[PDB]
Amino acid sequence: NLIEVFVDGQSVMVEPGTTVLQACEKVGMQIPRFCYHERLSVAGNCRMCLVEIEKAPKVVAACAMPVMKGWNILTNSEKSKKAREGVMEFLLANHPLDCPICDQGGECDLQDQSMMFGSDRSRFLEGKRAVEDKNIGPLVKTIMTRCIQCTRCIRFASEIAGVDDLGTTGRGNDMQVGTYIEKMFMSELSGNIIDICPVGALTSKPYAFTARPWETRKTESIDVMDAVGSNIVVSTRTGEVMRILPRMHEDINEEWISDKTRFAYDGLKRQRLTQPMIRNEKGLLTYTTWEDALSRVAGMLQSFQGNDVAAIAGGLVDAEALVALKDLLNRVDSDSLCTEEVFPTAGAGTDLRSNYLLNTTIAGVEEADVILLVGTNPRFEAPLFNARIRKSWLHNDLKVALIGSPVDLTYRYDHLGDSPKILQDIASGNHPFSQILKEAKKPMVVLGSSALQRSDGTAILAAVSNIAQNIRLSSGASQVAALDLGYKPGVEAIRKNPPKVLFLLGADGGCITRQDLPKDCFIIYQGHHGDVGAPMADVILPGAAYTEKSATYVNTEGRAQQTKVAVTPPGLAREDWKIIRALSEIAGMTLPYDTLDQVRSRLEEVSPNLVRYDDVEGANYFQQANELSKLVNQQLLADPLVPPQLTIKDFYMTDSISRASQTMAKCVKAVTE
Amino acid sequence: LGLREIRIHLCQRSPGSQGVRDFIEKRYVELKKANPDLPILIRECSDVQPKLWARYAFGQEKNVSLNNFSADQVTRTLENVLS
Amino acid sequence: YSTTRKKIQEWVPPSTPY
Amino acid sequence: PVSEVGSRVISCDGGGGALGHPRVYINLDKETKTGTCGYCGLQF
Amino acid sequence: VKPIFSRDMNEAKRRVRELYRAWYREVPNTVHLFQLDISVKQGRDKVREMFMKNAHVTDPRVVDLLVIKGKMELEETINVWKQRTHIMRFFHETEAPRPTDFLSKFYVGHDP
Amino acid sequence: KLDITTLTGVPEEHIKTRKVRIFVPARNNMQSGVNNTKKWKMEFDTRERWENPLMGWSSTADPLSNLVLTFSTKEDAVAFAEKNGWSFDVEERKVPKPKSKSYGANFSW
Amino acid sequence: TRPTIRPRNDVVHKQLSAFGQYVAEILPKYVQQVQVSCFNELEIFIHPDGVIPVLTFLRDHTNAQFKSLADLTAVDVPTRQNRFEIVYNLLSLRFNSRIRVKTYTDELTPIESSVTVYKAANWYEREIWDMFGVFFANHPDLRRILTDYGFEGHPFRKDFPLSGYVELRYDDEVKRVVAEPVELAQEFRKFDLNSPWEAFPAYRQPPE
Ligand code: SF4
Ligand code: SF4
Ligand code: FES
Repeated sequence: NLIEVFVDGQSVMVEPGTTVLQACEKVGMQIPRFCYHERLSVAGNCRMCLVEIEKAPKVVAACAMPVMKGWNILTNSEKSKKAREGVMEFLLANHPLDCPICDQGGECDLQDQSMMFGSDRSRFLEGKRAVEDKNIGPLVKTIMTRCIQCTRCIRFASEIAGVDDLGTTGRGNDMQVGTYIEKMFMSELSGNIIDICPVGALTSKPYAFTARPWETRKTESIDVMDAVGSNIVVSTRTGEVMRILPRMHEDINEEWISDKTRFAYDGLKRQRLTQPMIRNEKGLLTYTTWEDALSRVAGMLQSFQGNDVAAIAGGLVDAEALVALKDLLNRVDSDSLCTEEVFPTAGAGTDLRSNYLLNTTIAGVEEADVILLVGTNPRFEAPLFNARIRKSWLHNDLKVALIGSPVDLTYRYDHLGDSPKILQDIASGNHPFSQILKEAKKPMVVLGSSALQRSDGTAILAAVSNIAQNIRLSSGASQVAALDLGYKPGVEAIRKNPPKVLFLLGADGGCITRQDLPKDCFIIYQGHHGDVGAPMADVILPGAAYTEKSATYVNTEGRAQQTKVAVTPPGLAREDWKIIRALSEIAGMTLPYDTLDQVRSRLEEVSPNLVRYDDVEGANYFQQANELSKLVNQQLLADPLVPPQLTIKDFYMTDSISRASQTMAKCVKAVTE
Repeated sequence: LGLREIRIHLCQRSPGSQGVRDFIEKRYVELKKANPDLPILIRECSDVQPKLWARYAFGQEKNVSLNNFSADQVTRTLENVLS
Repeated sequence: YSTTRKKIQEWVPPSTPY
Repeated sequence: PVSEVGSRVISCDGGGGALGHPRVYINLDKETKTGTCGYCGLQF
Repeated sequence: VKPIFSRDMNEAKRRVRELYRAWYREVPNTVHLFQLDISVKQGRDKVREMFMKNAHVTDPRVVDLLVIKGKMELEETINVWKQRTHIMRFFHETEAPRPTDFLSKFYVGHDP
Repeated sequence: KLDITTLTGVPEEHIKTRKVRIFVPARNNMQSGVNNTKKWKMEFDTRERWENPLMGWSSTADPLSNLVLTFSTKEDAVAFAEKNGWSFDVEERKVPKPKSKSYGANFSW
Repeated sequence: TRPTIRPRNDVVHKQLSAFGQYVAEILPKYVQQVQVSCFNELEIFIHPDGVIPVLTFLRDHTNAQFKSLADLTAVDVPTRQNRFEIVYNLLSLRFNSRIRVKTYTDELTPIESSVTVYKAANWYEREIWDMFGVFFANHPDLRRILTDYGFEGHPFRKDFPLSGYVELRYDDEVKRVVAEPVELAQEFRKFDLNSPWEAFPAYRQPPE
């Protein structure tokens, strides 16, 4: 049951209803547009989409009327064309002569629409209105005047960011999309509007003026600031990154991107590892040849073959580096597979893979009929996911619940109490909430990574799983990658003090304690910033950032897609793993691989599910079997459960790269002042 | 105690996998209860022939290929697994 | 001559011991 | 250099009739104003 | 499907051997007439090497096409087309050495 | 497997130690346009590009960084690189899912 | 619709059309199609084996006294089962008019040389040979022109970098100019001018 409809000539068995615009989109012919935007909302303003009915005398907005009953529509009909010229002259009647300076100038949609359709002669002959700027935050550079009131951005704010601070104001001309009152508009999706804004009326200050669109090369890859793994188009003006933009992908970001990630690159430019730096006799860091340093430690770590030596990854690194370091750790007799997050491992969620997986696809989240948040507030760790659940929140009336925090998510949701309390109670169906959890179709249990530490992480996991068991009975970065390859405990809790720790990035865990240092001050530091880990570490190894490396990263869903090369390492630094493939070769325990692709073949042994970059699906261990697998432990719990972030300013700084950022510092200064 | 780790691979749809698929829903928890010790990673990898892997301190690795073996046979090589 | 100052401005190890 | 008086919106071109910067409309009086490239501010 | 020259391999291999005869015998004349100071042997060896460069090609027509592109060069050196520069070009003598060892490359540059 | 490596004068290095990366290009997201999105192209991997000691120019070593080629079909592209004996990284066309839209759903209640 | 747009005569379009039909019937063992570019340029196709016989008649009278090749162009295209796409302009004098036959060719199949049929094509065989891989059979002497000596790889291959893979420079230690890999400064900045929004509804292929 789907209606036939004629695009200009040929018949098309179009889906029932659906807008004329979507019909021609289906035939692929493209109507001129502005205010409309899928992944947003339809609106009748900006009637640049007018098209002519096969018979009905007057044109109608293309994104308005759904197609039906064998309609024919002449997109190329002359009356349509006169209509479009008609509108375009009006839009250009006031947009200021700013093309050379407006930063949108390379690809502003308004230009191209002016070329393809708009009449070339001007025939306005009076005076343009122009208006004062409205300052808004550290980021967006509002200029207005170039504003054309496709409300768009407000439809962005009210319907996705969820903030409704900004809005239209006034009537006729003088009406303005600027928010009344000086108050600053900060939000986590504030960055994406710089993408969404039709023209140059809103463009990113940090990137401003720096470059022009026809110039930059546009590499495709994925974000690393989050393990969410959203697709992106990094853009570089020759040998140097210029600006980041989202690259649409249905399973994750879908045309959107975060915000901390959007401005994350800026930190790369500042302080960064360049040459190896030995401690001098004075204890000062001092620049050194790459060769003498690597040979030095290469001989140094042989004495302690067996245990002793203890490599320590950061929170950002690095699939190829982990396989390489893995063979570094098995060719040596004993080893320390130590991540950073204090993630519990007894009862083994790792071996079954699925327990650390987010079982439903995030693409599947809109299908779930209830969500059970645990401690962590999603916006400050999986912002895209927060966008996803909000998206369905409008699409569906489905329930959600906090278990538990006072955190300010944009939408209505039930708030609970304390960990063992509300958790084990609903687990034992003591909570009324357990009932609604019972009648719910495809229930979703959202447990944050932050909640797992909290002194007794294992207890919380056991409690939440029970809830999973009940529903079934009733019926009706640097993280997921390692667990795809079993580097548990991951926690530094193995110690047992082990001499000669080997940081991949001590900028994160070096804040903790240097307790092994009096026993052994020596710490190889393979970072890419002088932050935290470098000062308290002998022997420094310069290393590549994520833009350079081909190395894959795993989506929390378990999708394991890779970043592509962009701008090469800044100085003497090499790609991280390659230093290790050098090291093993020096030790005499040369590893079987050498090329990136040979060692992709080594993922093709040690996993080999990573070598399926977009393929989340698996045989699944089944939740009941995992439950039985964990059933033999069980231990004492406690009420409190507070997510790490809470405030947004807390969100602005996490990994060392973000604190190397100028602009993020400007933002944390901004919200605080 | 030479083995440090052990791993196993299993496509979800090749028939030769099910004789090992059947091995996991039931024998597995019995194994972990019998094996508190070294890691026993399981994977859903769609390699057409399910496999078996075993670490040493040496870094040398057991590599047991299998084809459509009964789960009890899986258990057999698994008991052939030793120190 | 070269124009537009610098690039990476890489950080260096502190003078103070440990 | 000193800002021109205004009340309120007014033209700028950088003073070169088809020789200056392309015409624009600064829009301020008592407030400091503009601008394109011409510094011709309208603080008055 | 139209063959260029010889049908099937071996029929083309004889061509190439003929070509080696021609090149080899011509070489001392090349060193003489061009006043090349390469060791008279070296050119011969280098010829043999260039002949080893495609010593794994296995397609039908591609090899005869290879002797087409092989004729023109002796065709040029015999006509004194090309020159001392142009014929000395093969020895890559001005190049800085580039070891293929992983670690060696590893110290030197960012590499692929 | 019509290998033509001998016929092309290309140095072995660049039929070997680098890879093509076939894909259909993503829409520039600043744009609302769709035209440039379609049709496969055959970008190569990036290599090193430093800086001129004088004037600061982005001096560059690799023979063929800027090369890029359109196509009508992916199979044709893969086969193309195969004729060249090229290493490759084919990627899926990722057409957006069709979506429901309704001006009146905005006015449910 | 007068001052700017070209008038485009119907008449010529007629005569070329009918004449295209005329040849289409006279010798249809090989004329795949006789499309007329609307701005009055006829252009029949040819099966690659069929080059000599067609062109031969193309000099031979009926009306096709199209003497003198204007050119032997070799358009390239990476797609297609056979990439290189050869083209022959031709001119008839007494009826003062031009046509343009053309074929197609594998990277490896040796199409025959057409030097005998159009007479002044000896230089072109050498051209396309050294600007492409394509070989012409029964050609007295293909050899390089428009290149250096060695050089090897054909240019105009639609791939193949404009900066090539080599460079000469004079080197005093050996006192001689010598080849060496490009080391190019400034790098060919590569703009991507091409833009969204199809400009040409009148064309634009079916989405398929
Ligand atoms: S961006 Fe605004 S100002 Fe700059 S060109 Fe496009 S329209 Fe004119
Ligand atoms: S804000 Fe962006 S979208 Fe809303 S009107 Fe000004 S330009 Fe158009
Ligand atoms: S989108 Fe149809 S009116 Fe603007």
